[PDB]
Amino acid sequence: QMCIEKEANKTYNCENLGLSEIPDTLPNTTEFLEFSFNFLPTIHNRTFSRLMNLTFLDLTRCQINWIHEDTFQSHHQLSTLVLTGNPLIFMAETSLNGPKSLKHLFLIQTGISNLEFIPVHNLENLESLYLGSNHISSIKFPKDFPARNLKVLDFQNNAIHYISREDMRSLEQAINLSLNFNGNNVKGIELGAFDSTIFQSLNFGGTPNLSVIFNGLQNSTTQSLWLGTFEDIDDEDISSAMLKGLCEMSVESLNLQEHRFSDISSTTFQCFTQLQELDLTATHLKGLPSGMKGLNLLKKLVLSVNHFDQLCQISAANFPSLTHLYIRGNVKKLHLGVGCLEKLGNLQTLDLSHNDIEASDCCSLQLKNLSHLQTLNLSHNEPLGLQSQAFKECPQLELLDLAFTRLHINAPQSPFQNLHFLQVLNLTYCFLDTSNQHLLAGLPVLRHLNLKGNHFQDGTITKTNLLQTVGSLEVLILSSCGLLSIDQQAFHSLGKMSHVDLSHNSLTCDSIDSLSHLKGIYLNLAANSINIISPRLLPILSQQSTINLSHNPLDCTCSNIHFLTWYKENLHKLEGSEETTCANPPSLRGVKLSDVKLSCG
Amino acid sequence: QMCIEKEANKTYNCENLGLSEIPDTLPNTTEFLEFSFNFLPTIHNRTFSRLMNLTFLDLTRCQINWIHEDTFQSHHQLSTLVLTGNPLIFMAETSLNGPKSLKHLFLIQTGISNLEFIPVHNLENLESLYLGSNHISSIKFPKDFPARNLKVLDFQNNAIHYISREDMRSLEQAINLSLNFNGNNVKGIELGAFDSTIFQSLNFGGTPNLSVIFNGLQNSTTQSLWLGTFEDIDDEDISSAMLKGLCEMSVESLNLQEHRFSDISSTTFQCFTQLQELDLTATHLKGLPSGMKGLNLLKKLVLSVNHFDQLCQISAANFPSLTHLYIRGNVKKLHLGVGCLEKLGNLQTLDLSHNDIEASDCCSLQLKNLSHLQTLNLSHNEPLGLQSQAFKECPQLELLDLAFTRLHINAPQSPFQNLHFLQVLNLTYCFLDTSNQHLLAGLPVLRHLNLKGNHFQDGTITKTNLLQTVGSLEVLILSSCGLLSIDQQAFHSLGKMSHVDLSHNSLTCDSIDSLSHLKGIYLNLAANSINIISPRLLPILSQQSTINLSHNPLDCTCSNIHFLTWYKENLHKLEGSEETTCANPPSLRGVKLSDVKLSCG
Amino acid sequence: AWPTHVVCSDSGLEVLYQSCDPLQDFGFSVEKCSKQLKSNINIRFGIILREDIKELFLDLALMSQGSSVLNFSYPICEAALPKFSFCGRRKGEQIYYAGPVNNPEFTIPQGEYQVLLELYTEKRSTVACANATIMCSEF
Amino acid sequence: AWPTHVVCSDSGLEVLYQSCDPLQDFGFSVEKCSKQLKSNINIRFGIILREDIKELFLDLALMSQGSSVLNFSYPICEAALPKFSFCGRRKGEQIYYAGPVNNPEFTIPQGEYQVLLELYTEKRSTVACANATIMCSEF
Ligand SMILES: *[C@@H]1O[C@H](CO)[C@@H](O[C@@H]2O[C@H](CO)[C@@H](O[C@@H]3O[C@H](CO[C@H]4O[C@H](CO[C@H]5O[C@H](CO)[C@@H](O)[C@H](O)[C@@H]5O[C@H]5O[C@H](CO)[C@@H](O)[C@H](O)[C@@H]5O)[C@@H](O)[C@H](O[C@H]5O[C@H](CO)[C@@H](O)[C@H](O)[C@@H]5O[C@H]5O[C@H](CO)[C@@H](O)[C@H](O)[C@@H]5O)[C@@H]4O)[C@@H](O)[C@H](O[C@H]4O[C@H](CO)[C@@H](O)[C@H](O)[C@@H]4O)[C@@H]3O)[C@H](O)[C@H]2NC(C)=O)[C@H](O)[C@H]1NC(C)=O
Ligand SMILES: *[C@@H]1O[C@H](CO)[C@@H](O[C@@H]2O[C@H](CO)[C@@H](O[C@@H]3O[C@H](CO[C@H]4O[C@H](CO[C@H]5O[C@H](CO)[C@@H](O)[C@H](O)[C@@H]5O[C@H]5O[C@H](CO)[C@@H](O)[C@H](O)[C@@H]5O)[C@@H](O)[C@H](O[C@H]5O[C@H](CO)[C@@H](O)[C@H](O)[C@@H]5O)[C@@H]4O)[C@@H](O)[C@H](O[C@H]4O[C@H](CO)[C@@H](O)[C@H](O)[C@@H]4O)[C@@H]3O)[C@H](O)[C@H]2NC(C)=O)[C@H](O)[C@H]1NC(C)=O
Ligand SMILES: *[C@@H]1O[C@H](CO)[C@@H](O[C@@H]2O[C@H](CO)[C@@H](O)[C@H](O)[C@H]2NC(C)=O)[C@H](O)[C@H]1NC(C)=O
Ligand SMILES: *[C@@H]1O[C@H](CO)[C@@H](O[C@@H]2O[C@H](CO)[C@@H](O)[C@H](O)[C@H]2NC(C)=O)[C@H](O)[C@H]1NC(C)=O
Ligand SMILES: *[C@@H]1O[C@H](CO)[C@@H](O)[C@H](O)[C@H]1NC(C)=O
Repeated sequence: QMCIEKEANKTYNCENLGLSEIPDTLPNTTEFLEFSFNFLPTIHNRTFSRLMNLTFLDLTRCQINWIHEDTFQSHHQLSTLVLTGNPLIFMAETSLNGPKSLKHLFLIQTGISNLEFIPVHNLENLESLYLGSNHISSIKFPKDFPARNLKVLDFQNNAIHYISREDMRSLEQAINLSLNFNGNNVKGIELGAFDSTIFQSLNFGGTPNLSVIFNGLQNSTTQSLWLGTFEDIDDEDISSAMLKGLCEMSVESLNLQEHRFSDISSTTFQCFTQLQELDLTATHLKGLPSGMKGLNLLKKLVLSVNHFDQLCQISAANFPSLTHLYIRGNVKKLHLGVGCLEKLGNLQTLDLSHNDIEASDCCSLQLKNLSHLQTLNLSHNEPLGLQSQAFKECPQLELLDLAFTRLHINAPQSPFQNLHFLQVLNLTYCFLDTSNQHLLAGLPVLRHLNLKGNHFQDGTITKTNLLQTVGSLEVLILSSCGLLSIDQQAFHSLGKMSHVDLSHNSLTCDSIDSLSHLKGIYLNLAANSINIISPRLLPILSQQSTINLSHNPLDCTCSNIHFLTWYKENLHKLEGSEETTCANPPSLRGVKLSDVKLSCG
Repeated sequence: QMCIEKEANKTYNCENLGLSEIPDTLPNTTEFLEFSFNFLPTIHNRTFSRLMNLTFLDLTRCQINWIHEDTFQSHHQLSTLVLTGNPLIFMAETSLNGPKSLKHLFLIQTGISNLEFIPVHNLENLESLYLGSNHISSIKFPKDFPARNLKVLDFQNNAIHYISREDMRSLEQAINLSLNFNGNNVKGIELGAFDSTIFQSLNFGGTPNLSVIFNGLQNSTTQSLWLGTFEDIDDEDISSAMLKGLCEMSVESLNLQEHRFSDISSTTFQCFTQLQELDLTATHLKGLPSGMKGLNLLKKLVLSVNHFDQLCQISAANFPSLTHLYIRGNVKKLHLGVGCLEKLGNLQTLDLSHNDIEASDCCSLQLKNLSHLQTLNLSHNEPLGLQSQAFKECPQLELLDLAFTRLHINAPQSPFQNLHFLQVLNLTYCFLDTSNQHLLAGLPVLRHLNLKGNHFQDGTITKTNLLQTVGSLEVLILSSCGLLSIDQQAFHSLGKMSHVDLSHNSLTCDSIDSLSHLKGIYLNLAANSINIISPRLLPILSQQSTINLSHNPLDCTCSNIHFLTWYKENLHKLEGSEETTCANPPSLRGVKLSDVKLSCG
Repeated sequence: AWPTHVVCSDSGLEVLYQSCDPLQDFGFSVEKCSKQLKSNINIRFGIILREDIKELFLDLALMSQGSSVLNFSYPICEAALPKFSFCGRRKGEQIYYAGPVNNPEFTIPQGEYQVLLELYTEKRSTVACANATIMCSEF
Repeated sequence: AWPTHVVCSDSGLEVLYQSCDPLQDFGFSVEKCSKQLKSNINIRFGIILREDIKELFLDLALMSQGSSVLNFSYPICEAALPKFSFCGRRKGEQIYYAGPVNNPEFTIPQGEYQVLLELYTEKRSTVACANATIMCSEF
């Protein structure tokens, strides 16, 4: 006693309550129920019987031993059953009969040693079967077990060593199946076990021998193949001889994380011709050789967490077709070099975040010939010296992420000038000089600007300010800027705004004046210094669609009466309503504003 | 509250009580404690603090999640810790520290997936480690795991599919180890992993491929090698090719139960040349080929549960050195034939029980030339006709078991005559004609005779009876014989008896007369018709060491006072005191004779 | 005692059971279901062992109309002959078994039947106790 | 409050920890105790998960004297990068890890040290919470 309410008659959380039964206080129409970590040694035809409309049941770690006959007979609308971590001894044959369409079943770590344990004749609508962390060494299902609707089959952390034809035949009815063999020890596969079967994902994470997997996957079709290892698993180095089997395969995307290559050469990736995506995260790469075969048509490449010194060491000439390039969190300090990516004509998305990149003059020589680029991530790097027209070589850029990277920009230069297609600009904690009135010039179509963490002169935004050049702005973030006041005219050239975030400053009610010319916006005034909101500012608030006023030292006296009656009337417009509490009188400190009912005359 | 005493201040049983702690009533001197099926989620250094003298602790299925630091610090005497069926999350590094000689550890089905889970610091004196029914697929122990004193390593019902050199290297500390891989699915062994190794027992029960096992065990030495399969495991027929590796192994005892032979010929057993024992139970054998090379020096052979019609079909010529032969529970009706075992000159034990053997004239033609035979088992067969000197061909016989096999003997013949070495004769439910006074003649050294279930005429033993000829007798069982009276001089010529069983009959106190010359005997008179015991009979009972009188309709009135006082005086001599009861008075029937107290003088 | 479980209840054939072991319940389930009991039938079994099953024996008593029809004892596990893969498993272990029983094909006619099954060790300690009811009619 | 567990007490240095998660305790051990630790040291970790660890982050705060030396956040499990084999295991699962952590070969001076460790998911839900103390002395 008692359960946490999350939706009217709909969603309830009873986690960790140590209950032996379903509380008779819970309403009949409960659909989503979180009942994990309670105490139900046996569940039967009476335990849940009164909650007939259940759709989601989480029974995790309830110490269930027995699921008896016709337990879920009444529950025709049950879609998801979670039985993870229950010491299940036996399930009755009709224990899962009842639900018209049971879609998701979680039987993780339930001690299952034989696949015959699962009651078969109501698994026809099953979309997900999770059988991880059990005593399963064979994936051979019993006959009569349906797999036509099955899309996710998870065997993570079991003891499957061998996969045969007959093992796989019990899954021939399935198409676009995701099989997860992560954390197993597959040392043998019957040759052509995965024949003509069409898979969505195959995961062989931590698999001892890559050769076995490749050879065994001959003549198979899958979209995604995850063959990464881990920091805690010892692996043998990947030779090109191991990767031969890829030519006899239909693969779209391939992951080889945490692996180490044995003498990387020009023919190493010769079997990769059919591949669209290749993820080589943390593969101990010092570089890639030039003239590399089989990567000419690759579209997406992840080279994150490697050991490059300069961008030119990735030998980009190997990847003329590339549209997406991710190099995130290089282990060493990364230097951009001069025109290292110039041969990547088709590139649309470049992620160079978390690399400790440092450039005193940026970024014309660095991003040379990147004329198709639309997304650029340069956040979480060391300081960058931006010239005027710093992004001349990327005219087609739509999103620029520079968050947490200090920018050295000289007054009155405009580094972002001639980015006529830029829509999103993230400059959180860039330590900008906001007094530069030309800083955001040359962005005629900018609609989302993030200036979080930046300082303003006197902690105020005056009539003449940065934002006057951005007349097309829709989303504006000015949180954590240490703002004390905003001029009532400071947003007057910003007629199109629908999202204004002014949280975590020191603003008072006078700030609302700067929004009188706007309607239907999302207004975030959280974590400020608002106490009294004068009735003259209430119509301005009424114009807006959604308002957050939480974590404000709000006044709950008669001096603030007009707003308090407004508050209760416009509760549909209010975000973070339960975090909106009084500061004064001391008598109401901590009390939600929705509970407050005052009287005057 | 409340525990069961098995030995005073020493052995206690607390099973199935639902205790959360050790009760205050358990004496400090407890050495053996069975505490299974209680509730101990977390055990710590105080849990067993008030029972320092424990040598045996059973904590099976107490729902133990945590074993904390120094739990058994104050338990120098602990020899056996049983932790089976507890969902162990973590075991502290010093949790088993304390015991000066912890010899036996049971961690069966505790959710273990990594052998690093077991604390190593106090396992130097371990002789038995039981690790069955876990999530174990690699037997590689940590570098700092002691195995020098380890004699039994049990891995039953795990997921070991592969055994590497690196796995077996961590066990090289052990000398003469018994490894149990029963219920594992060993698909491969690194060639040379068992090189130069010496083991007591290797059990690969239920293994998929025998060739894999023989192949991997090349150049290894074992006493016992258990390679049988089971009824619920699908059979791969054993060819001559599968048994090749045995030629390159040192094996002393082989078990191939439940396996099938195909194509079965005189070359199947070519590598068997140095087996001392071979067990072929339930191997669907219709016979064994003659002129066979490779079983020349075999000592013991089990051919039980097979499909022989004739004894001659086993081709006894193959086994000249054979000393033990077991053919038990033949699936078909078995026929002895004529001189089928004549080439087994050195044979010492012959077991032919449960075969439906039918012989109208026995046993000279059947047991021809078995002159070295010492133990013969012909129990649980169809009826046998025996004339005088029926076992002439086995003069050196010491034990003859004929239990539950009806015997056809004509008076006044003596079938057991000339058996000068016969010591034990089991004749239970043989439906003998007990009026034949010569039945047991020619047995100078018989000391154990079982006549259970046989009928005596009128249900009475006369002064002159069959037992007179066997004056050297020590043990006699005449239970369930439907006896009504024994003549007082029926056992006169049996002055060496120390064990008399007369239970489950209809004898009165007058039968005790026949035991007067006997002293220091075990006397069982349970379930009879004994009412009043005359005061003359108590000196007879006082001469004996132990006496049972349970399930008798004894008189508990003034007429049987002398016996009732004798009873309460001699509780050190009484077997089943708590099970002995009155008959009259009607309301006081059911009360133990130790509790019954009368008033006479 | 313990609640009554349904093994079968389709047109006619109707098999119920109850555990007569006061300590615990167990789970039992058959593959198919018909009047014609086919030989070597497949069963499903779930139980916590209260004893080591190194040596295990079964007692079966078939009854109808208040009189015994069939008695037998038969060994399931022995040291000399472990018949099944689960043999030799220990006290406190959870067992699950799904496989054949190697039964001779029975012909059970119309009538009301009571079956008593006992699984016991060499000490005659109860591993399992079944109190079963079979109601059979026309097909 | 959960009990304080001893990680080390090898005549010189003492490492203690305590769970700050009100819901549950957890188990933690090291392979060896010394003032001078090698790179990639081996730990042992046992816990029931209260949340899916598809995405898991660690927060560390090391305190010496009273001057906060070192705050850092580090991802242990991520959608794009699962560093360890146990990544992606789900709510209610019992985890046991015995293997390396990524640590530089480093030595610690004498004195008293206070450490806070939090493991959390994407929603900032607590997986684990530890309050630890390190006491180092003469050698
Ligand atoms: C010569 O060869 C002989 C036969 O091969 C050997 O005889 C054996 O002797 C040993 C040791 O003395 C004895 O071991 C004891 O076993 C006790 C449990 O007994 C169970 O099994 C028996 C045998 O069943 C077989 O036979 C019957 C009758 O023919 C048949 O119906 C069965 O189906 C079965 O046959 C099948 O199996 C065999 C072997 O696999 C095949 O060869 C054969 O083809 C068949 O396939 C049963 O009779 C018992 O059942 C009775 O007893 C239990 C109680 O124990 C009752 O619950 C049950 O209802 C039934 O009761 C009936 O009989 C009793 C009287 O006996 C009546 O009161 C009652 O009304 C009923 O009528 C069991 O299922 C075991 O408990 C015992 O343990 C004790 O001693 C050990 C140490 O020895 C201690 O640890 C313990 O503390 C105990 O004190 C003991 O181990 C065998 O039973 C017996 N074997 C056989 C096969 O008969 C003989 O030893 C050998 N001699 C020599 C010198 O070598
Ligand atoms: C351009 O690239 C950048 C950087 O690569 C992208 O930045 C990402 O942005 C998204 C969205 O803004 C963030 O997602 C959110 O994450 C939180 C969990 O945050 C945790 O990680 C934070 C980042 O840690 C890295 O960076 C810091 C800072 O320097 C560093 O100290 C860390 O050590 C770590 O860096 C290491 O790891 C990197 C990647 O593996 C390596 O590259 C690198 O080299 C290092 O090895 C971290 O700051 C944070 O800790 C703080 O916050 C928590 C409170 O949450 C607090 O407890 C701590 O004390 C810290 O104050 C965390 O550890 C997650 O909670 C969010 O989830 C919500 O939202 C999603 C939807 O987005 C919902 O689905 C959820 O339900 C939930 O409501 C969210 O996912 C992301 O963290 C950030 N990534 C990084 C690496 O910075 C950026 O998106 C890219 N731009 C574009 C346009 O694509
Ligand atoms: C900078 O701001 C942008 C825009 O708000 C953030 O971009 C989001 O990034 C995540 C990918 O991690 C996506 O799920 C969202 O779709 C992006 N939003 C938009 C509008 O594109 C970005 O995360 C911010 N950068 C940092 C470092 O916080
Ligand atoms: C018939 O009686 C004999 C002797 O009482 C039994 O032989 C014993 O069998 C056990 C094992 O079964 C041996 O280990 C003992 O050494 C034997 N006892 C003696 C005294 O020799 C025999 O088991 C009995 N037969 C039956 C069918 O019960
Ligand atoms: C730049 O890319 C274009 C294709 O987009 C290509 O024609 C041109 O040769 C490239 N220039 C250099 C210097 O690589």
